Amino acid sequence: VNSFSGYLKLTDNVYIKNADIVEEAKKVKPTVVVNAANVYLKHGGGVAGALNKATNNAMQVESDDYIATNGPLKVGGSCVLSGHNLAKHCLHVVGPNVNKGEDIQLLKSAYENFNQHEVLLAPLLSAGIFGADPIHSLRVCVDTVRTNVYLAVFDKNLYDKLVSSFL
Ligand SMILES: O=C(c1cn[nH]c(=O)c1)N1CC[C@@](CF)(C(=O)O)C1
Repeated sequence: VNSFSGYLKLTDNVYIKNADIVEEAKKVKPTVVVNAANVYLKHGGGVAGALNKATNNAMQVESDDYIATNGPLKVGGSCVLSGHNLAKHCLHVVGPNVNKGEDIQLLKSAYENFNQHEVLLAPLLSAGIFGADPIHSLRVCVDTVRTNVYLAVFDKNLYDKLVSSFL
């Protein structure tokens, strides 16, 4: 038993809700919140900008130190950093950004990072400003992640489309 509430169960291990991931994280304090990161951990917009804003820019400060030490992430890769006031940990995961021409097949590699964590609150990778089809992203998620994932979808309209079209 865990503290996630109001989720629709899609599969044995994948759950989905129309929610703002920032507010969801603030209430649940999950062990892991996933950020839709880029390789530079520049949290300007989308989910990343919103999560970082909710940390009063502490996520960005920590991220800049991480990059200065380690260099950029790989597309499809991840790193674990602090969850600040939102979660114990933040798993920064880099999905491919279609608006940069990145290979969509890397989306499966990105979701594989979730399997290193037993339970996660997450957005749909490569959705939103990353330019992928959220329905494809949901399919890859279900077919790749084996751990328990609670997906927050900010847009009510997209949420309804994702549920109604789910196979
Ligand atoms: O991750 C986010 C997000 C969350 N909060 N603020 C943001 O700008 C972006 N996504 C993924 C797809 C999205 C709609 F395009 C949705 O979830 O409905 C937005």
